[PDB]
Amino acid sequence: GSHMSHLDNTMAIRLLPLPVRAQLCAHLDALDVWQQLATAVKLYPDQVEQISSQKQRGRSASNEFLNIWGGQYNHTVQTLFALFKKLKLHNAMRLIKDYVSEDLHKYIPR
Repeated sequence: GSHMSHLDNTMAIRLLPLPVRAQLCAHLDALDVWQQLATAVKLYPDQVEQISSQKQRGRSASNEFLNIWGGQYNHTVQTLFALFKKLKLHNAMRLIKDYVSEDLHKYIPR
């Protein structure tokens, strides 16, 4: 699954407040699965280097990741949703649900 014809339109990541995204990046950082994100969307190893080195300085790899995948190529929170579905991170989902379309109102508990 890679093609969807983009039959949907969500708020561009560029709009997503960075200071807010830091909450999720920090969270997933503890899971130590940052590499499962970059590779999941297929990225050049040259870009991964910039992230790895940054993490060495008490930082979050996910933070830098978003700065690249969400600033140079631009995207939407839509694709980000189905992304977490990889490791079945129900937590990460509800973490950034108030930012996606209301069409998500179905899986949410109660």
